Amino acid sequence: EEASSTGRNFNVEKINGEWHTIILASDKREKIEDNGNFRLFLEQIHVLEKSLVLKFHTVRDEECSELSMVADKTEKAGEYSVTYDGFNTFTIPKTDYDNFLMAHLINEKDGETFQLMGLYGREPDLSSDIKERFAQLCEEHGILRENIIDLSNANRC
Ligand SMILES: OCCCCCCCCO
Repeated sequence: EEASSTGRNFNVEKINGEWHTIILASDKREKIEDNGNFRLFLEQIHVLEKSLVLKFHTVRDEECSELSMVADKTEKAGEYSVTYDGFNTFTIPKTDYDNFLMAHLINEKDGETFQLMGLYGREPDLSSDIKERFAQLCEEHGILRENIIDLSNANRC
């Protein structure tokens, strides 16, 4: 079965655990390019009662750095917020819990905004079919494929 965090049948506990960043996308491409603050490699999601603890690592000069963040539930069901290089809110428009999770995030910094979409997998990669479904979801949000970066060959330390 598949679900959206904003949907009636969402079971947040089912997204707990191991995850890997497979693809990142953004309408401000520089944010997820090599030196971007949003080129974040997810490692795990710890589901708590009113929040999600997100464990990531960033890479620089081929060196990994750990980063942890706490995302709080907002008043919108299925939406979480987190302070990181500005103010962020995000939802999970589609996940099947066992293979993939697709997130859509809005960042606001210095009076500006941009969209970020991420495709995470339980394993370090996903099938080409799931990657295509992600490209379609990015398209629905006005993000061109040229702004979608597959990081499956660079998500391990
Ligand atoms: O690409 C790093 C910016 C935050 C994305 C995290 C969203 C994952 C939702 O579990």
